[PDB]
Amino acid sequence: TVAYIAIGSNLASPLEQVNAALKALGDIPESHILTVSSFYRTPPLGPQDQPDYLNAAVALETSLAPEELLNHTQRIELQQGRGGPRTLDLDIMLFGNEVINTERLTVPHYDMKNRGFMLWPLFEIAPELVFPDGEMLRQILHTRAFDKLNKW
Ligand SMILES: [Cl-]
Ligand SMILES: [Cl-]
Ligand SMILES: [Cl-]
Ligand SMILES: [Mg+2]
Ligand SMILES: [Mg+2]
Ligand SMILES: [Mg+2]
Repeated sequence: TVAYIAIGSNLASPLEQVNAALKALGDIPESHILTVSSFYRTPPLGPQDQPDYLNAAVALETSLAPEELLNHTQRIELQQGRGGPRTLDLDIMLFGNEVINTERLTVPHYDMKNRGFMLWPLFEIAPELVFPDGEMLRQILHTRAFDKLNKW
């Protein structure tokens, strides 16, 4: 089943952690990477001085159940997120065609249609994607205004 996972990091030199998280995703049992997006830059959300955020998206083929995949993403955050919090965020955006509303997991990710830093890398790797409700990703990006984010 093809899962789409968002990756974010707020480090000034995020590549080692991001790359380690990507390697780790590929090494999840019964899973492998399909496609890795470009890495995008987004500005911070508070007034104090801090680095920009890196954001990306990955297509991961997996035979695991969604909650199983969640457990691995949380494991990788703990193992590879050395810098603290926001230094490595892994979020399941979409999982096959499945709609999930459990305790631990909501799929499609509950805010992703509102977040350019999710949708732009996703569109790079899945330009023809259609959401469970029928909305085309391309349409969302052309009807909503989302700043075109630059390459990291
Ligand atoms: Cl690992
Ligand atoms: Cl491990
Ligand atoms: Cl939807
Ligand atoms: Mg593998
Ligand atoms: Mg998260
Ligand atoms: Mg709508």
